[PDB]
Amino acid sequence: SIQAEEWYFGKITRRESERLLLNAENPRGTFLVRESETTKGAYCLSVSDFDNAKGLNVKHYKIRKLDSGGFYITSRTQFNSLQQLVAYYSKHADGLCHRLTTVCP
Repeated sequence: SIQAEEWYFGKITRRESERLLLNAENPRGTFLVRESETTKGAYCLSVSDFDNAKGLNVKHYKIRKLDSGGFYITSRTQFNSLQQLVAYYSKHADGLCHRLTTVCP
């Protein structure tokens, strides 16, 4: 289950995810998965980033789940579970601001 996952924060708002991710101790790629605020059945992958320009900041990526079974951010790259999606993005930055690194405290 998705609920079993420590990086799954469930029903928390976008603002709350930012409050948690904007901690100065967080390195790039600190992340969490939560429900989308407004898209029924969809999730959001919230990720911390850092650059000298913007400093510490947060990006949010919508994760879709098909009834047909797949989880994905881009339809071209789907996974059989949210867990597999997270494992993939921990190795590939692809189009994300950074590869996933550590679960948000």
